[PDB]
Amino acid sequence: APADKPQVLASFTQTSASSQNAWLAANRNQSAWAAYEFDWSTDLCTQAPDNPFGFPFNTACARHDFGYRNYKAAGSFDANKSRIDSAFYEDMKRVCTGYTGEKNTACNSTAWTYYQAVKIFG
Repeated sequence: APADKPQVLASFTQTSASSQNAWLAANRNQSAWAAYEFDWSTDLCTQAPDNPFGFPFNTACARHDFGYRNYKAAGSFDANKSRIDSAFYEDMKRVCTGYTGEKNTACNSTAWTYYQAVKIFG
């Protein structure tokens, strides 16, 4: 892999909107990143808790899978897990800002439940 792989992986796995945006562009253009040999596999939100209101969290789940899978492959998962989990929460919260009133509260509650269901592991 290129010498800056660790730095690229870090840049894709921050809590900021700019990190998410960078990752989303790379996800649309995975082949442009072929040199890096990232694991692009994802189950979307199929292994997450129920989503009874149908909020669109798939891209949030996909970036969380990317952080987990790529840090595991590097041998440094434990040190990075918390940030990756937080980034997932932040990505879901960004979806929720598109709603008001009760649906805002419900979206944030679903986001919290999704986040806690990964935080239980450490």
